[PDB]
Amino acid sequence: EVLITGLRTRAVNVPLAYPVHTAVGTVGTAPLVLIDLATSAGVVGHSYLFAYTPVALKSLKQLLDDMAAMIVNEPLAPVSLEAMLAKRFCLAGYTGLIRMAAAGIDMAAWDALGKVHETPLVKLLGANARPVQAYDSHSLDGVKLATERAVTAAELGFRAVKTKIGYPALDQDLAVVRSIRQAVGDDFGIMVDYNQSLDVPAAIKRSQALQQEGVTWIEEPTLQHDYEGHQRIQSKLNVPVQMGENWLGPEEMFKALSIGACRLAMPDAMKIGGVTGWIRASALAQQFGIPMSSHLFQEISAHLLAATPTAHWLERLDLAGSVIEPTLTFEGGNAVIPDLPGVGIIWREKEIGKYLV
Amino acid sequence: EVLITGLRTRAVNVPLAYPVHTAVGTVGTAPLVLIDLATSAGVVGHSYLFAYTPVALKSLKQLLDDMAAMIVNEPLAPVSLEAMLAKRFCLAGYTGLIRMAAAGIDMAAWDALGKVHETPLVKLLGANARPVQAYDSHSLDGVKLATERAVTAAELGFRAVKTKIGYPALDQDLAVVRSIRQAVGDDFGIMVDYNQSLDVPAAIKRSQALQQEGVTWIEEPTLQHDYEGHQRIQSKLNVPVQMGENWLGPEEMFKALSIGACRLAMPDAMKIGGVTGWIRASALAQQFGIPMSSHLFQEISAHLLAATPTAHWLERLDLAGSVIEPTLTFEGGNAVIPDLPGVGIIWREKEIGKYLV
Amino acid sequence: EVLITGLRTRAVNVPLAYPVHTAVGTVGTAPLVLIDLATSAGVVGHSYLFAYTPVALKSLKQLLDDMAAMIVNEPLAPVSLEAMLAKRFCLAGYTGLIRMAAAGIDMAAWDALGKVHETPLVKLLGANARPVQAYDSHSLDGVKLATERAVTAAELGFRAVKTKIGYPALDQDLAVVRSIRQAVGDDFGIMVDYNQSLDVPAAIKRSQALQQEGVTWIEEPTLQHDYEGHQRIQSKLNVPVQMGENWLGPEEMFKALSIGACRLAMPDAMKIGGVTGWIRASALAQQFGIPMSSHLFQEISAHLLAATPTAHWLERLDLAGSVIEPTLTFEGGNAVIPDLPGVGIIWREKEIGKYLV
Amino acid sequence: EVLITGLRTRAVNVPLAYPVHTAVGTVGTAPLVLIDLATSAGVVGHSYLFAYTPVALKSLKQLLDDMAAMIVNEPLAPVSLEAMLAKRFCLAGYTGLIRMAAAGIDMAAWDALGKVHETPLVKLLGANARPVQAYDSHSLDGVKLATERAVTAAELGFRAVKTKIGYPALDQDLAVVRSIRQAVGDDFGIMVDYNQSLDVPAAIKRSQALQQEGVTWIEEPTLQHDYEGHQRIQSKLNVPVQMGENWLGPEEMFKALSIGACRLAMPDAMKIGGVTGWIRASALAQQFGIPMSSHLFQEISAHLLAATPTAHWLERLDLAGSVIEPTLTFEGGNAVIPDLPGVGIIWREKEIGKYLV
Amino acid sequence: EVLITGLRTRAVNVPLAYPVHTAVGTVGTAPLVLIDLATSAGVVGHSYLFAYTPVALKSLKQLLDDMAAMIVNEPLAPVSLEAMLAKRFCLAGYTGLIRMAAAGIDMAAWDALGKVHETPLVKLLGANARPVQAYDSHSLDGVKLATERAVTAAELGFRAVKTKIGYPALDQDLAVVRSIRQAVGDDFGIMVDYNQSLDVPAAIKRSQALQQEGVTWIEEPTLQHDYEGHQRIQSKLNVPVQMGENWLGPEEMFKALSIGACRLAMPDAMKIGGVTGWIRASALAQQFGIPMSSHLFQEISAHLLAATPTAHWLERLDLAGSVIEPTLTFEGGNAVIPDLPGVGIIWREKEIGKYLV
Ligand SMILES: O=C([O-])C(O)C(=O)[O-]
Ligand SMILES: O=C([O-])C(O)C(=O)[O-]
Ligand SMILES: O=C([O-])C(O)C(=O)[O-]
Ligand SMILES: O=C([O-])C(O)C(=O)[O-]
Ligand SMILES: O=C([O-])C(O)C(=O)[O-]
Ligand SMILES: [Mg+2]
Ligand SMILES: [Mg+2]
Ligand SMILES: [Mg+2]
Ligand SMILES: [Mg+2]
Ligand SMILES: [Mg+2]
Repeated sequence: EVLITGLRTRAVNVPLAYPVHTAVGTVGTAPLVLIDLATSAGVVGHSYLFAYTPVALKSLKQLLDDMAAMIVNEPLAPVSLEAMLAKRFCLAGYTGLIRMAAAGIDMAAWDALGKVHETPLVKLLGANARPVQAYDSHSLDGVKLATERAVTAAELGFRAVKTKIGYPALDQDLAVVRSIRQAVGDDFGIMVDYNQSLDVPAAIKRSQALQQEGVTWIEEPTLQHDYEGHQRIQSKLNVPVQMGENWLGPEEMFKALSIGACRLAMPDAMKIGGVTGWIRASALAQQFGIPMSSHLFQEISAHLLAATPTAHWLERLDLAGSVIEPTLTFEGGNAVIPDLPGVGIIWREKEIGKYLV
Repeated sequence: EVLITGLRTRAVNVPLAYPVHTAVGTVGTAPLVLIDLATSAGVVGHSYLFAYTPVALKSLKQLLDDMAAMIVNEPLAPVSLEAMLAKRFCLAGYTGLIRMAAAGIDMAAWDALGKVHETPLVKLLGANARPVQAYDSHSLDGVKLATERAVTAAELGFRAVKTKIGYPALDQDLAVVRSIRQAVGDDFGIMVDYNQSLDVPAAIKRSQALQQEGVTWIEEPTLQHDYEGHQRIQSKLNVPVQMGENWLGPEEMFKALSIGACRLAMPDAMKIGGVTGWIRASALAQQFGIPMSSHLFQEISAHLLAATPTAHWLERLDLAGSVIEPTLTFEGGNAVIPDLPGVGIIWREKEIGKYLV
Repeated sequence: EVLITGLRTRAVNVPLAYPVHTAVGTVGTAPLVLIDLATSAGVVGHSYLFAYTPVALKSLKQLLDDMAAMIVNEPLAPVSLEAMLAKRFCLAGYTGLIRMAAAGIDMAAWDALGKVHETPLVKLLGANARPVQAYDSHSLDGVKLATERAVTAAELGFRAVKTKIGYPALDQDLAVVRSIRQAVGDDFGIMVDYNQSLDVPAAIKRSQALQQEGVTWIEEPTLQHDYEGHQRIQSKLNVPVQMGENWLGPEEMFKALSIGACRLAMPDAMKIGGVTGWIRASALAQQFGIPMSSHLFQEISAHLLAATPTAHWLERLDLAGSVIEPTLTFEGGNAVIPDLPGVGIIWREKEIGKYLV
Repeated sequence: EVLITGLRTRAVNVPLAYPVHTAVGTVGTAPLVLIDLATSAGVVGHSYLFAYTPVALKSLKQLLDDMAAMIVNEPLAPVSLEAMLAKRFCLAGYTGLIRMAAAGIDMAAWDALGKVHETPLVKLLGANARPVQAYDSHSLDGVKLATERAVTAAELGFRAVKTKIGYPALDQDLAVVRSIRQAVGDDFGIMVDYNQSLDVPAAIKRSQALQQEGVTWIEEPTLQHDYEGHQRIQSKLNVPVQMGENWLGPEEMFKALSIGACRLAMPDAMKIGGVTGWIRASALAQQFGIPMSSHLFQEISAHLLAATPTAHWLERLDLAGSVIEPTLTFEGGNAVIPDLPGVGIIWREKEIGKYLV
Repeated sequence: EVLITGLRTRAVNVPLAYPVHTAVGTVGTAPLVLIDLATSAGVVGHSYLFAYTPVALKSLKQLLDDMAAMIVNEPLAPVSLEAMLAKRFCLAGYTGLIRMAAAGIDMAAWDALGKVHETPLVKLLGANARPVQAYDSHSLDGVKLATERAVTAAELGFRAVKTKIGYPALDQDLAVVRSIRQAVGDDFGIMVDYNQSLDVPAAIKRSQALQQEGVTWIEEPTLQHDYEGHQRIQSKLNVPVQMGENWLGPEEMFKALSIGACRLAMPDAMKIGGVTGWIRASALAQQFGIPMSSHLFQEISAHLLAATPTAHWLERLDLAGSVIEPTLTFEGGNAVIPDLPGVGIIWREKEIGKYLV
């Protein structure tokens, strides 16, 4: 009985705090698609998608625009909407850009549903808000900048940071981790992210060296789809292998956990299938005994982690801060959900116009 | 913010329409614990528990009354409440009667949350109401009564019935199924339930003979906890093995599905862990590719199945109709969710007094 | 040395000979993206993509146009180009629409390389042209039309047809297959396609009944990504399960074959990763002992199957005949590769204008 | 339409730089069979076989001579030729000397096909030439000569060397590795090769000792056909076990990788089945996540590795330098493919006459 | 002490009684290498090899002649000689033609050792002579000839025959088996041989149809090296899959039995590694519970089967009768070992001259 009455998309290329350098390439600004889902109840649901590369940005906006035909005049019932989209895209492939688009709709539909009920999303999911520990996510920064960023994060109350590694030599990876460690002390988390950049033997060699140094987890050591390879790496380590940012739907998470690819998981709220997909992922992580963190999407992930039985860490990487009001706050390194209906995303309407593509 | 302010229980032994004879003993009236969860918002959540045998009825009410103090003044946040109860009962064993008591609290809490938002439970879960196909659940009735009840059900619009089997002779099981089939035709479901009454070899022999007759599924052929034995029985059959009414929590479901015990599942809304546990179960059934039906608890199961990705059948077995208003209806053999906030359970307050233990 | 100098795409919605009705919806005209790859040698490579639904058509063209800048000035070396694209799209997700776009580039690049060498693609791959047996692919046509089309195909020299099944009743599936079989005899192939429309238990029941009738294979009985479910269905059948049209890349094929999902494979030249991906797939099918057929893309698949060690059947389903010259012919039910350089695709330039979106 | 018009073989015993001592025996000169495949296009394909021991040299030449009857007047289509030979030798056993002969034909046929198209082989395979890192392959040289050969290699720009080990005592293996390491520094690869000389327990003991020293890989620790044994050794190591030089066809590689025998592979261009076999192997190594190096045959392996998705190292061991012009060069320790049609093998016709058998 | 003093080989192409037509080509006369092993005790060991195709005949003789120098002056100790040859050929590959050559040496060495001790080979192995049941091995003969030969064999006292199948149509396979069965009755063995001619799905379909007819075993349904495929075929059958004639060494047998490829085995005395290899094989067949028959080599196989714990059938297919005296006899369908020292092979010296290549 509340119906969707409109879908609007805006493509933007927005400025970050610091360019996200990785072992496989740099992201400087962020290409986002901002989504507004109008309803018969007046309220408007807000979400956004991350396109990764500007090469996919227009394509992703166009796909969503064409997908409006499937959702306008449908009831605002995200679980029912998701089943419908899965069926309509059965042939095309309910994965990749299509799935990402479907997840943007889901996230905006749950924001609207929270607004219909004048309640924060975390409460609509049946949970209480609580503070959620966050790590500050950095990049392939070199020794000097990595160490500076770590010090600043520790000063702000974060109890962990993540750096991106996969320099040409193992010794360069180790020099960065060692430098951070000396600056932040032993009682501090140092997560490291390979961004898929190693083959299995190289990953075993580098990871056993990092384990000796002392790191909190080793993220995506090899090609993301190679769950068997991740299992073989994890088999040679005490430190946990972390992955999951690239899982497209809970069905891909299921395949990975079924063969023991990793001891930690970190679904992406977009790629996993939005709120609907996230809650399903949550249930899998619980049964498989996997502590579950987030990947990007810090605004909605604060809510979702509060409803996740094995919640572990929130990834602080603020891609959309230039266009979303800072209603999510951090106190003592913990994310603090705002007391606002739905997700608590309010657009900075005058800023968005600066960045439209 | 909205808080639980009180808990009241009433233990009743209520009359059914027809004693539930099984191969392992018969349930002639139903022992129930009726639950009222008061809240700071003025609304009262309603749920009930089934104690199976009167021997466990007073014990279950006593347990719930002694749990009032742990939930009074807690937020009405069913997911957060479930986590607290799991932790409190870590030592005692969060299973059996304790888990059943937790599930009754969960179901009444979700009823109350629907009421707080003035919305049916199905919509609060993010799904649309839809009619759900139901089968009429009968008992170890003999050829004459079994065939009469089947015809009556078909007359009323049901497209399937379940009968309880496990007579002293296989020939008797087959005689009942044949006489039903003659009276209802080939385009009709006949589910059969062994209620754990056979050892593995006996189950293989009886089930392959039933399979030749044409039945829709074979339910609980052996001891419910023996997942490996259910796997061995399934390995010898084309017809699906059905089980799950006795899983205490989604963790037991996960263990059974992980070894291939069955090709169908039917969780019990109480034993699975209420709404919270059911939603977890539904995620598991989706990933493992298992069509998921309900067991008893028809009032809440109509809502839950509408939010279940692999929803299969609703079991119609009306245990509580003597004390709950008939707001759930059946049309054309489909359950129709009432348009009422929460679950739509309203007590028949003048009838309850008759049945107090 | 030979370089790509440009990329042009045209999005069309083209008329078929007969709408493709499936159990999960119907494809009434075909949305295609036509690709022209210009090179420094003067020759132009041609390929096309199938977008399945018009909803994805503009998005796919947009994506390819935004990929021009990454391939312009690169060498015309399809293997090296594929590696570059895999790396560039590591973060976004090298799957779904992105992977499909990469595959269209690959197919046009191999067409261009054949042209550079003035040699049919089959010979450039190191194989001899040979006729390849083809089946004529029909749709959810009903008893009358299905039987007519089967007779017509048999009259024309085809030795097999495929029909789409998954009618509301199993009896209807069986009625269609029986009426075909009566019209064509026992010495004729009848493949059947469920287009992912059944859950595992339903697929076991329907498939064992079809198996009694005599069918050649059962294609995509359940959700395409559910390899474990396809294994469970295959485990109950003598007839081969066929799948693979929905594998995105050889890595998905490898996962499916590694767990015994099917006893036949049919990769899609676009989803498998073009020629580059097809040749990989062919190596896998050889080792796993899986006879390998094609899915759509008949123009290029005739070349590719001639270089496939376990080549089985070519699927005749002419999606692009309204815009491509009929240089591929069929004689005695066998596809005959034209003696033209590259793939032998030549555009009907005056027809394309009619169908532009 | 280009046909094979002749096959010529020449058996030679040619001089090496240094005798190849192994733990299982010494190779001084090299017994080779030189193969010329004449064609209707005028061009002549060149390849060679390595016979390992002079005991097999005449046999291998005679077999090829008798195999001429199967290939003369056939089309120059290596993939089609390979399928034909596999069928004709189905009964005899398409392995061993037979398979080696078939691979010599394949390698010469692809050289001819490159020549027909006036293009280097790497380009005909769809890839770009790039430099490929090479290690210099030495022998069971003792401490003094091993150290001298390593120093000379490092001076020439090689970044790794391989020594052959399996001296009577483990301490002798370790003394050689230690001496090299001191001479070349920590940032240098030291590969070691056992040449099948240890049983599994001895291999676990010696390899864990070598791992402590620091080596790059441990090659063929036990009997080559014992894939289970290799798996058991690899299970006790962090350092990768390398094998594959003895795989006769991709089918043997498949069997080894299916059970986890090794974390690195190094097919032999002859034994694996030539170019055709190599490309199939390439596809397997990619899926199984195995970095893939070459074994001998440096001339063609430079081409092949440039088309191998998981390319790792080229083995520099110049068996045929006395009879093939040095068109393959090494710059900075990288092999540099010559810009010549086909493989770039040109016979030293006046030298061949010195070495004929 | 007793030493080998010389080796002589003669390559012959000998006439059979009836060309051996198979689904994969036909063997019209037999190419054999006849072996004479001279010793310091005055006695000469005799054996022969089968080269399958004349293409390999000269190569095999050449190889053996070039192996004379490695065995001359070695002790006549077949086990110690086999170990030496395995080590010498470690690099070349102790398989295929090389392994076959080693096996001919082994068989002639055991013949010589029987002669040294003046005792039949069976007694030297520690067993008693006994008659061994034999089947008469026929070819792809057609309904008329197949049925004639079956009757002739039954008339002579054989209790089973083998026919070669794999005609273009399954109906033809079935027509041949039915016409045999009609002519010989139900109390008679009909073995069928596919000679590797079918892919796995084709083999499942053909074999289940043959199984309905009643056959004794199904031999080599698919590619001989594909043990996993033979397992998949066996998994669908009640009738036993038979294989093993193509195992090169007991190590290949071990790999096949380890994965459940077959429920019967039939090693070839030459390919399995002669007497030495056969005795190893017999130990494996015993442990794995596999009834073990012979393949060709009837003269020596009668001795070997008498020492085989799970001895099943001797294959009567007399390849060498044109050049070996008929000292092996058949009575009542059983092979009778002659009372002669060693194997009982005596050359027809005046006939050999007729058949020299
Ligand atoms: O931050 C991450 O974990 C990831 O590497 C990303 O940047 O998308
Ligand atoms: O619980 C029951 O009464 C029975 O086992 C059922 O399935 O309905
Ligand atoms: O894609 C299709 O239209 C169908 O599934 C087929 O197999 O042809
Ligand atoms: O060099 C090698 O890797 C191998 O041992 C050989 O010499 O053939
Ligand atoms: O080798 C053969 O001729 C045949 O395969 C047999 O079993 O006899
Ligand atoms: Mg990451
Ligand atoms: Mg029951
Ligand atoms: Mg299909
Ligand atoms: Mg080596
Ligand atoms: Mg045979």
